[PDB]
Amino acid sequence: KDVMIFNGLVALGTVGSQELFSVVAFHCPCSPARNYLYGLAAIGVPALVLFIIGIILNNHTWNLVAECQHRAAPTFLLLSSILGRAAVAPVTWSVISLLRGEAYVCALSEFVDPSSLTAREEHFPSAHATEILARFPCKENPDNLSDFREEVSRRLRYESQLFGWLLIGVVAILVFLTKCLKHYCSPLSYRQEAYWAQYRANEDQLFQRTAEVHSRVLAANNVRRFFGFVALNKDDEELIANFPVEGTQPRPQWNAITGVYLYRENQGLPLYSRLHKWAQGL
Amino acid sequence: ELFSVVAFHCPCSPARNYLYGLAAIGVPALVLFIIGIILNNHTWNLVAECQHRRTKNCSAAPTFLLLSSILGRAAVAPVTWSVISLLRGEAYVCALSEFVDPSSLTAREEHFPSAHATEILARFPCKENPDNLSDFREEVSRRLRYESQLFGWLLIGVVAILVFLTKCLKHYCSPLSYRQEAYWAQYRANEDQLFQRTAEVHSRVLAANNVRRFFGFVALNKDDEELIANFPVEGTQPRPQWNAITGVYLYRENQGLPLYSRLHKWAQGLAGDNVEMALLPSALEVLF
Amino acid sequence: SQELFSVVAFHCPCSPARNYLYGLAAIGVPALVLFIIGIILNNHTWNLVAECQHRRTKNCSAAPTFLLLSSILGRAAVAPVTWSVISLLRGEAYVCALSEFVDPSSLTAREEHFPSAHATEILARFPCKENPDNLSDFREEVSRRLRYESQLFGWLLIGVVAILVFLTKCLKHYCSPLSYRQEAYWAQYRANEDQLFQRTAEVHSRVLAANNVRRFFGFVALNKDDEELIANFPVEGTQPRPQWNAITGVYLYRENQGLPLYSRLHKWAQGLAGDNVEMALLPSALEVLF
Amino acid sequence: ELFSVVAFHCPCSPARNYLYGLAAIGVPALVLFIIGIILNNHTWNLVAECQHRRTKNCSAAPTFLLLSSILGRAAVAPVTWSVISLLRGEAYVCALSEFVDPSSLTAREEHFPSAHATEILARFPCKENPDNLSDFREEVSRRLRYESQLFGWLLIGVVAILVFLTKCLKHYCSPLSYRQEAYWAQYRANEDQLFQRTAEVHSRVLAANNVRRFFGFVALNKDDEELIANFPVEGTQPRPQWNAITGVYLYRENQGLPLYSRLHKWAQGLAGDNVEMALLPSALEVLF
Amino acid sequence: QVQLVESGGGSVQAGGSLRLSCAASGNIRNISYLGWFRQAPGKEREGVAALWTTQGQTYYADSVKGRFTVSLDNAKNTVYLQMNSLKPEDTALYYCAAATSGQYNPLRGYHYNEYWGQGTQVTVS
Ligand SMILES: CCCCCCCCCCCC(=O)OC[C@H](COP(=O)(O)OCC[N+](C)(C)C)OC(=O)CCCCCCCCCCC
Ligand SMILES: CCCCCCCCCCCC(=O)OC[C@H](COP(=O)(O)OCC[N+](C)(C)C)OC(=O)CCCCCCCCCCC
Ligand SMILES: CCCCCCCCCCCC(=O)OC[C@H](COP(=O)(O)OCC[N+](C)(C)C)OC(=O)CCCCCCCCCCC
Repeated sequence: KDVMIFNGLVALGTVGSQELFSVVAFHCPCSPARNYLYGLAAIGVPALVLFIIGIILNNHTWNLVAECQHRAAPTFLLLSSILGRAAVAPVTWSVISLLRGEAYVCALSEFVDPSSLTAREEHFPSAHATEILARFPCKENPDNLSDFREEVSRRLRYESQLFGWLLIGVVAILVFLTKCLKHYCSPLSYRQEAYWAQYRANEDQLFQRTAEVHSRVLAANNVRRFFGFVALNKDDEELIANFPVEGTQPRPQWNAITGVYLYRENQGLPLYSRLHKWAQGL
Repeated sequence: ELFSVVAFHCPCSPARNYLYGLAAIGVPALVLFIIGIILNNHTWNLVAECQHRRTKNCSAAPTFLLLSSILGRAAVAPVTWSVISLLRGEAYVCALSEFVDPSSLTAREEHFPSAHATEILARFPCKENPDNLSDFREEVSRRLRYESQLFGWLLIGVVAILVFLTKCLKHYCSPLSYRQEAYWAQYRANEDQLFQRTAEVHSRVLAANNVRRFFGFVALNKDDEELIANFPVEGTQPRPQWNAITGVYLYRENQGLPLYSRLHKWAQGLAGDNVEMALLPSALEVLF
Repeated sequence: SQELFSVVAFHCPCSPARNYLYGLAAIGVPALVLFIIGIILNNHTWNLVAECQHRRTKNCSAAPTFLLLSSILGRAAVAPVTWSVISLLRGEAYVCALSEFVDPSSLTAREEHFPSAHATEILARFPCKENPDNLSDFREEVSRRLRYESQLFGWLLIGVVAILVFLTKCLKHYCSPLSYRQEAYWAQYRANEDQLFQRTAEVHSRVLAANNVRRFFGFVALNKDDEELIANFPVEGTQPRPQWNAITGVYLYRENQGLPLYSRLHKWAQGLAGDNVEMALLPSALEVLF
Repeated sequence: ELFSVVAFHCPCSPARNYLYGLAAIGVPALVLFIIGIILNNHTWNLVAECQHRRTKNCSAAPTFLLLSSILGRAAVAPVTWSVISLLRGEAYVCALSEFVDPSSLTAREEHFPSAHATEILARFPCKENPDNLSDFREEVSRRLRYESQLFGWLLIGVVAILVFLTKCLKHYCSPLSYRQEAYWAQYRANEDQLFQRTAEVHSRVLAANNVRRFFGFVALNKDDEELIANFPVEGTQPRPQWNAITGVYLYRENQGLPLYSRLHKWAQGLAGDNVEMALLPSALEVLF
Repeated sequence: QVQLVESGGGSVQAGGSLRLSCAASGNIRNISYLGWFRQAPGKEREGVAALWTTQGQTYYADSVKGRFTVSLDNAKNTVYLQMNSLKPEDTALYYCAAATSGQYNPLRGYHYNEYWGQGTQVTVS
């Protein structure tokens, strides 16, 4: 549906940015206590920015803030909806980075155990043990150590991709569990819930279209009042001709159609939104 | 693209590669198994059936066939992934490389070192093998890749028989002829397409009236004005009315005439004091 | 699909007593799958099962049943045969499977330079080229002897099938009591009935589904052509289960009053196919009162 | 790549490559011969004629001409294939390679070995020959390719004479005139074209009537509605009416006017107690 | 297997007394249901009364309690009723039916046996 169109573009775009980021801007600072922080900041920091960004562009969060400022089940839906639309961006960035393996080996190369390697006896100085290991990802080490470097550069690569798949498995289970909890703990059937979601999308599509039209007509009327004439095209001149000016809505009425919805019904007939509650109420 | 990121990379380390093979194959098989459950609407009305009863009223027999259909329609995606991952051979030669016995190896004289048997064997998938052992690298690879593809064809054969045995048993044990079930299937698809499509139109017409009540007018396109004119809404459907068409249904017959869905069961009138989640208290309590 | 074709590519395991198990699996499994698909998609096997469903008493004897399986298996076996032929003509599946059974003493095109210590092991590895260069001539001598037998069986299998089809179609016309022209008209009727019946089933379900959706919301959103269907083709009810059960099953040319009947639906429409209540939604009306 | 599958591959082995050449050429000719008989409709009415009589009543005089037409018409495809396979020359150099006499070889001094003459000769078509005998190889190849093309061209010469002699005797011995047999041919090709067309229409209208009896209506296309309105059916033709138009017909005349087919002969009324293959027993037995 | 014989139809004014006899012939050994139903043109069919042989309790409709009473002849294996205070609402086709206390397997649904008998009864006024 429309959800897959938005999620698909976001999922693809993050992978493209991650691939672009890795080829143009990623260089391991091969040295102890530096690349570990650099590798950690190459996964969590980009994910955290996307998580905050995903929240800000969502319309429902600011509605939640306004309701809380004016102040269970209604909060369950939004948190299952905003995260389902905002936590996509960090998760895809997180998994591709782990599956790629560049960032993890950039981070844990410092903590590699020199004595845990195989195919030869342990060959590492007592003092420069971490210094030699930390320089493995940069591939600047002498070719004499390439026998040992390949084992480390592939062991940590295995650990990176293993964590990448386990994160996907954890996320896939959570999405399944969220779906079950949303339907099982909901007070209304899923057939009505699908109808409820369709009504909300349709109301906002018409509300946005009408508000823009009403503003233009109201602005046009003020131009007529101020100047005595209006220079409008055929469509704009029609809009006022078909849409009489209702006036200014009272301040409580705008406050009556804002906030969160608890799905309260009035004597059998359901009301699916605050605007529907206000329209049916009066 | 994604294939570059999700490309299989065998970690040539003993007792470590098959764990990666399990994760690189068993996780996509799990995800495709989860997606099949989520997309299948038959798993949600089963939940809705358990939601309203709250007492485990239904027996195992109605649930066993219902639960089987959900898994069967969703297990296809893991199988068509498990088969491909087995016919490729990469995920199995990597997993079973270290378990190859050097004693049974052939196609070369017995030059296999015994100092590190498992370590050397586990390094075959990555071509990190001495050239004196290169005759065994192709010998071990062909033996394991054969078993990978042999298991793939047996998995296809077993699946292609379970599908045959399932369909044969479904028809034989069904109380209806295969033609009536064909008509029944053509009804449910037609009902779902029509029911969802009016639910979208009904919402838009209802939303327009709410918008009209607010701004005094609605901005409709050419086709939307037809929807409002052609289809005028008079109210909204009660929650128990919605709850009468959600759940599972097993061909209940009324007066010799078949019923094909809960909506059809409700339309015939065979489905339809205490007030819950009301906006406002009892009308007497509203006064007080 | 370049990637998906390499999946089903034939990779011969050059190992003894091992390359024919793979050859059997890589060829016998796709042949089995194509056999199953032919059975599933054939409607003549589901009314045979449906015949065994309502009769439940072995009413059909060997005479009608054996003439139904022969039609089901004859139509199904077309796909496995045309795959078992292509595999034989390619020659890859047979040289791989039989490379270990070539007699080393029977080899030719060179003097007896063939080793005798590990003879089965070297022979089995011929299809993968993994052979010493001193036996390159022996490799191609085997590679042509076995590919010849693979294609020799490939052409004999085509020849044998082309005779069975001739014998079957010749005996089918000779033994049938009907003329070949009436069986051609009968085949045209069964094609037209099975097409119109499906076409009306879709319409009669959509119109029935439209009524139920209308009963819920009060209106139905219908396309330009769908709105015509509602007015042109109104429905009033659903056909009873025994009425559906009277048109599903096998049928072998029963004739009434000197006039042929060409299908169970045709036999039912003439009225020649038409107390205890089964699988009812609610108990008897007398029990409803209590 | 069907052509690449059926591409000729000569097994260069004595006493073995002519078995393949026989099979790789004789089986495709056999298949084309069988297909030619099956598709021809003059053999099924011949079977039908031998079906209703059950006693070999018809003499060999009319039977021989019908069989000659079936075999002669069907044998075109094997001949036009057995000619192509001979003009190419690949199938014949492979088959006759071992039978070349080394003593008769020329274009080189008599250096041809006599140790294994057949074994060396049989490998000539596969180019696997020593460079010291390549003079003989290209000499043998041109000798055996010539015999293939010589046989291929003489086969066309024989066929082009048999076709000429068959047609001349078909006109000299037939009692009709060539301008009437042309009219007769233009009729049989028009009766069959119309009869097969009306059979599809009559079946569809009959099939529509039965479906209407089931659902109460028939979903018909724009053009199928014309068939029901223009062409109403009232019943099915009896089995003896279908038997009266199937068989072999040889130009009988009635009262001086010719009859061109047994459907035409039946239409004039010149073709048309015991009940067979009945659904239900006699009406007297039904009562009890 | 079970045939029901019914008689007693007639045309009587308001307040008339009528008695309807439902004679059951066949295998009534497994019958657990005995009662009467009425239907008139332009509306569906309703049940005036019903009796259980096995449990023994009896049903009457809202317009039947104190107005019509149904009796069972156990020895004769027949159903008798009494019609009192005839009304124009009573002009309907009366039928007597039977059932076998159908079981319920959750996979298929309710299955039982049902029988009917055709009768008429119309009050002129
Ligand atoms: C892109 C895909 C390409 C094609 C590949 C697969 C083609 C399958 C086509 C038919 C699918 C289908 O619908 O299967 C139908 C049945 C469902 O059985 P049921 O529960 O009785 O459902 C009742 C019938 N219904 C569906 C009409 C309601 O399936 C099965 O019995 C199982 C499917 C096989 C996969 C899982 C096998 C077990 C796991 C492995 C054990 C070793
Ligand atoms: C993808 C296809 C490419 C073309 C290649 C195949 C040609 C297809 C058209 C001709 C075939 C056809 O029409 O088969 C149909 C007939 C079926 O006859 P029946 O058994 O009486 O069935 C009833 C008659 N009906 C169907 C007309 C109602 O089959 C045969 O008699 C033989 C089928 C050949 C496979 C089995 C051969 C024996 C097994 C191998 C033994 C060594
Ligand atoms: C792709 C195709 C290429 C196109 C050109 C092919 C040629 C077409 C015209 C010729 C066919 C034709 O006319 O066949 C007709 C006659 C059949 O004789 P009849 O019984 O009198 O039939 C009467 C004519 N009918 C059928 C119209 C009613 O055939 C022959 O007697 C000779 C057929 C030639 C091949 C067989 C020769 C013997 C076998 C070989 C021995 C070494």
